[PDB]
Amino acid sequence: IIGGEFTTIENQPWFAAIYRRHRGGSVTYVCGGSLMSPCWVISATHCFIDYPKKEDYIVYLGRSRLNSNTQGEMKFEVENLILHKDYSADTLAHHNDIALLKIRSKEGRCAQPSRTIQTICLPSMYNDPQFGTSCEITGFGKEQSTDYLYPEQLKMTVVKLISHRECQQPHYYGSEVTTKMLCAADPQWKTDSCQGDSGGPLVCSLQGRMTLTGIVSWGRGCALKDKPGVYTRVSHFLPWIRSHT
Ligand SMILES: N=C(N)c1ccc2cc(C(=O)Nc3ccccc3)ccc2c1
Repeated sequence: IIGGEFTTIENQPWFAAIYRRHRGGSVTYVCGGSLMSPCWVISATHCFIDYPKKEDYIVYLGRSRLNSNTQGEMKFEVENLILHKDYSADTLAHHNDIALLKIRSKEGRCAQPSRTIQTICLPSMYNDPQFGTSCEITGFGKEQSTDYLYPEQLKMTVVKLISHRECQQPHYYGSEVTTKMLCAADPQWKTDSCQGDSGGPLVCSLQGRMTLTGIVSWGRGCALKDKPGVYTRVSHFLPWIRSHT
C-alpha cells in the first residue's frame, strides 16, 4: 500500500495473511485474502497458479505484523485449494482472477471468530456501489514501487470506485478492462494498492453493510496517473462461489 496509514488487525479482522514454505524451510509472504465463512478464505488465482500445491501454504488470521506473533492470532493449512477453471492472464488484464482456500488448524478445525478474527459479507446480485463511492483496501504490499522489502506493520488506505465507461477511456485501460472487473483509485494519484496486496479485500460500505465488493487483481504500475487499481467483481461470481463451497 502506497501512502495511507499504518493499522492493526483489530480494525480489519476478515484479513487473511498467506505465506508459502519453500524447500529448505524458509517462509515468505505471498498475498492477502478475506475470511467469507469459518472454513473458507477467498483470494486471487494469480497468487497460486504457478505453485498449485495446497501443502505449501500457511494462512494466518488475527495477525498484525509480517514477522511476529500477534496475540490472538490463528495459524492454518489449506485443505482444498480451488482455482477458477477459466482463469487467464493477458499483458495487463487478469480474467476470472478468484480462488477459494478451505482452511484447517492442525487439530482439524476451521476459524474461531473473536474480536480480531471475523467474516466479511458477500455482495448481492446486480447491486454494487455507484461510481464515486469510497472504499478501503488493506495489505502488507510495497510502500513504494522501488522497494523490494514489504512493511513490517499492516497498512490500509481509502480509494474511490471508477465507472466502466471511464476505466475504458483510451489513456486509462481501453477495451482491456471488462464488465466483470471494477476500477478504483485516488483522484490525486498519491495512494493505491501495489505488488504484495493481490488477493486482499476491497471493502465497500453499501446500504449500511460492509461488503466484499472486490479482490485486489491488477494494475499498470502503483499509484500512477490514469492507471487505477483493478479488482475482480465478486457479485458476478456468486453462482461459482456457492457451487464450490
Ligand atoms: N496499481 C495497483 N493497484 C496494482 C494492483 C495489483 C498488482 C499486482 C502485481 C503483481 O505483481 N501481480 C502478479 C504477481 C505474480 C504473478 C502475476 C501477477 C503488480 C502491481 C500491482 C498493482
